[PDB]
Amino acid sequence: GDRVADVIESSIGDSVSRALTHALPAPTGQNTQVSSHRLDTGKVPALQAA
Amino acid sequence: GDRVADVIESSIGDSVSRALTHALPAPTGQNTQVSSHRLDTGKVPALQAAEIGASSNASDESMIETRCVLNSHSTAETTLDSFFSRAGLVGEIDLPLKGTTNPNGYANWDIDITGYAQMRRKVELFTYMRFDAEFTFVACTPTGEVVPQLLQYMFVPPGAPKPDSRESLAWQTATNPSVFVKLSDPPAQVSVPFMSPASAYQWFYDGYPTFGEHKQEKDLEYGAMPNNMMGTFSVRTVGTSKSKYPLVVRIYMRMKHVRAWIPRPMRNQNYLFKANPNYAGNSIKPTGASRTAITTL
Amino acid sequence: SHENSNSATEGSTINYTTINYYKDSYAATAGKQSLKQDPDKFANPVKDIFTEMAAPLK
Amino acid sequence: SHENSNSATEGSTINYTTINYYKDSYAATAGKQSLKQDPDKFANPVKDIFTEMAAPLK
Amino acid sequence: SHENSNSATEGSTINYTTINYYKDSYAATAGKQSLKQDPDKFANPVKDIFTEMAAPLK
Amino acid sequence: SDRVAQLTIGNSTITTQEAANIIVGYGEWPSYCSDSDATAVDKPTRPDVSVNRFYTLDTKLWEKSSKGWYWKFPDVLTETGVFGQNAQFHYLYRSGFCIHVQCNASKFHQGALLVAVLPEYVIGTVAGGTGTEDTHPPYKQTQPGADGFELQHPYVLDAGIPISQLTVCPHQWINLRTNNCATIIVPYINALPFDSALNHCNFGLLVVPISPLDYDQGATPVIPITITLAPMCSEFAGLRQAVTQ
Ligand SMILES: Cc1nc(-c2ccc(OCCCCCN3CCN(c4ccnc(N)c4)C3=O)cc2)no1
Repeated sequence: GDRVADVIESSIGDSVSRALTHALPAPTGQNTQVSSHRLDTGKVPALQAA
Repeated sequence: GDRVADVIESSIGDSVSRALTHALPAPTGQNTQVSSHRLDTGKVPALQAAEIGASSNASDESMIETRCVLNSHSTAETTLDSFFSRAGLVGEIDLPLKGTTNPNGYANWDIDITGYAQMRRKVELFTYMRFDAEFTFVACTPTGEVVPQLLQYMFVPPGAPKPDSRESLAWQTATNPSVFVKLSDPPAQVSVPFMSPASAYQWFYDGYPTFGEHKQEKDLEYGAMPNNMMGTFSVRTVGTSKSKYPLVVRIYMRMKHVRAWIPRPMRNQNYLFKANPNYAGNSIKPTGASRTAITTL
Repeated sequence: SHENSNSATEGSTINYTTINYYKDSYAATAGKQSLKQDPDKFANPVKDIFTEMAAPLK
Repeated sequence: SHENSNSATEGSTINYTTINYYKDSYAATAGKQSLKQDPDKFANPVKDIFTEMAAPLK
Repeated sequence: SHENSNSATEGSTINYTTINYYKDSYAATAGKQSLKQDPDKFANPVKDIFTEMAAPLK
Repeated sequence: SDRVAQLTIGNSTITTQEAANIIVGYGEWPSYCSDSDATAVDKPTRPDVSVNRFYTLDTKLWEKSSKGWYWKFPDVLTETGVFGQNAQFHYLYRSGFCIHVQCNASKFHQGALLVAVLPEYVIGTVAGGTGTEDTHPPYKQTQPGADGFELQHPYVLDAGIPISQLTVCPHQWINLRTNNCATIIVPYINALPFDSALNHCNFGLLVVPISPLDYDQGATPVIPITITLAPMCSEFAGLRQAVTQ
């Protein structure tokens, strides 16, 4: 009998693969959408950290 | 009429103590709960900042992997009654036959607990204390022998006539209390109220009692509040002639119905005087022990 | 007991149980105190408290 | 208590509470008295009293 | 009695009756214990018990 | 949010950028006295602006061979402002205090202070060194003024008690890498609702460096320490002629 608590809450016996991602379809390349000019702060896609 | 506005919105006249905290029960130590591993950002109990002057808050659960533990260990013996209500020596009174201290069969003792350091160092952890008490008197010759002798005690409060002899008139004890007792009987023992004008016995007074040009010849009254000098305790061998037997009288105090305030540090140097925190300067021993190398036991 | 409230603890917010014979309550027993604590009065007396997980300085 | 009313205060208009074992009430304890006063018996025993504000002699 | 459960037997599955005056229950009397036994813990602790009449080894 | 702080009481105001949180001594705020606790019958006076504001005492220096200091409150303000010129007239006094300490330095300096508040910090002499010679501390060491007084034996705080246990009181540190100030708020700590302001001295501020100041040549050696403080919820009673001491 599993009467202790550290055995009930245990993560042992996990046959599942936690996947962050998930596949999607792509029969064609992506359709470029329209854009216009923006002059805002905070928003800044160019600056990355590699 | 309070017609202005700065008087209506005023904070003046606030008899309330804004308390951030609030007491809680704890008849037992805390029950350790279960935990598991965590691999997250942001959450980070280990990294504290002690510049704030507050203690840590990390626990066993949030640093390692624990189990469930149902703690039943009481916290009742760390209270103050269970820590202070234990008798100890506070005084001694000698009534010898022929000597130099008190040969004429009487003795006056100024009521002051601060003469033995087992009990002084317990109270000097706190600053203000409010307590009843229970004194106990143990009489005996120097050999420990027990003798058939009668004795009188008399609480002399402040402002009352101190006796100057064994055949004095202050011993009628019409209004003062007193305790007749023999040595063949058990110890005497009586109870005491909180007798101060103030609301607490402060073991530490930073100031002078009086006004004046404080010259060097009147610096012996630094650290003297008369709201603690609770009077005098007199004792004598009853009779008109001197006694056949020497005597010694030991006084034990037991505190009860206690309340304390203001934790503060603890003595580490030997005591020298009374009503005076002085220490020896050329003999400053460390707080504790020592060794040879930080890298080695 | 039809005694007097002469004790020192008259005015405290805890409850005692005692044994007495004389009319003066400062002659009673010590008894049992109420078991309570308040460590945040000496350990975390800060104005703006902070969370365990989240770092203090931000 | 099925004792006798031998005490000295038998006939006073105050109430006591006492402790006794013998049948004779003058062997009882002193006890607690009723807390009362009457300073106007010694300080202002006049026939025609007067007001604080208004002066006496008029 | 409004005393403490300081005794050693606090946690046993038997009942006592005692006499005490101090608040600490390890100062109480011994008293009467509950009359029980379990000889099969020391005499017949076997896994598969057997019958009196029928022989053990079969 | 926890770093930047501002302190506005009275006509005055304080700013600071690299600070820490604020401390409330012994877990509660100042207050005016209750009609139940109080005993005196005379009506007090409560100015509420002329006294409850930031006063600045004196600016010390922190060398490498420094040991420590202390100041007694509220002795520091008995000759300063409408506060002091009320405390001489009257006989009875009640107040709280906010206490702010300054010490700045660059990002190449290092050190740590301890800013503690101890009630009823009696001073004890050395008993002649031998132990037998009874002495007493003079008047300029128990009420040294606003100019402060320097310690000689800081390991025992000049009273037979270690500094290792001074954190049980309301304490803060000034680690020059992290912060540059320490703000402490204190209520009125005494057994009596009112008490004098000239004889009695309710508590003492201490400033003791644990890790010593250090730097390299070419860097600014003068590292001052300034002490700022403000009364709060100040009451007075027993009017009569002015008494210096
Ligand atoms: C009949 C008869 N009655 C008695 C009888 C005798 C004495 C009694 O008072 C006991 C009061 C205990 C007083 C305890 N405190 C409080 C503060 N304080 C000090 C002392 C010195 N310095 C400082 N800083 C503080 C001190 O010592 C009561 C009863 N015995 O015989």
